[PDB]
Amino acid sequence: KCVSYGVAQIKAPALHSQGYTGSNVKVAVLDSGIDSSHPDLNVAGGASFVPSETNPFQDNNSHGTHVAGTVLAVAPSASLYAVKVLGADGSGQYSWVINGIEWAIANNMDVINMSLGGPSGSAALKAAVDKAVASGVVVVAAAGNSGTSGSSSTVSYPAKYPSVIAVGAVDSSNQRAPFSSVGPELDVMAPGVSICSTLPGGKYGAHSGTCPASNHVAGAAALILSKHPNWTNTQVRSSLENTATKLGDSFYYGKGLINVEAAAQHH
Ligand SMILES: [Cl-]
Ligand code: NA
Ligand code: NA
Repeated sequence: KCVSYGVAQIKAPALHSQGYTGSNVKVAVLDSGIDSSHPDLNVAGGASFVPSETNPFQDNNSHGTHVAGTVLAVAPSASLYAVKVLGADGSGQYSWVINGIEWAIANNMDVINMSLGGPSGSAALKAAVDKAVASGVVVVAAAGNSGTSGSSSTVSYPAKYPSVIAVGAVDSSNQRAPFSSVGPELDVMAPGVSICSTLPGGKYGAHSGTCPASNHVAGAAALILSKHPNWTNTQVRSSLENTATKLGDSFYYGKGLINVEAAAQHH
């Protein structure tokens, strides 16, 4: 298949070898669904809020299935939930996403991954992610793939909301990917170039984006909570941000590349 490096790059193998693989951590993938038929994917539960696509365990896009593979690669023992808020074409309404956030809160998810976003949000979308973080959920989002706009932030919503961890993409050499959105909202980087993960119908394929980068961070959160089940979302986020491997300027790199090994020992 594609060969990939991302799991090693964030130093997840260190935690796996100590017995920390994300067991009893609930991770909600708010995406195009998850193909649970994939032999490498073990999905704990699901809900679809896409009214024309009723099966959250069928992914007609393939984006949600790629997210799942990357999260389970980082946190093999995580309980993954398929929250379908995006259709086949990869687009959804903000009300579908809000319904998936509400579902994640109600069902005691530890982590939300939103591998999505647009250039504008809404009060109702901000209320939803703010409410999830108030409830103690770790919320992670792709920073966006809008490159640079001189002085302007190009970070998408929901990542642009202070409550949400905003993740940009680096390559295997820790260089910012030219597509990775920029701005003071940027928190951390993770592997986002040619990420090999699961695709529907038992396949594998590489994808580049801030979405695969956010998937590494959602996984890292689950590893941390499988060592520190007592930690608040506040402590989880602070551990990832404060032990990041410093790279370039924060506008481009935030705090740098997540190091889940370091994060799992933060004091
Ligand atoms: Cl369907
Ligand atoms: Na399966
Ligand atoms: Na944010």
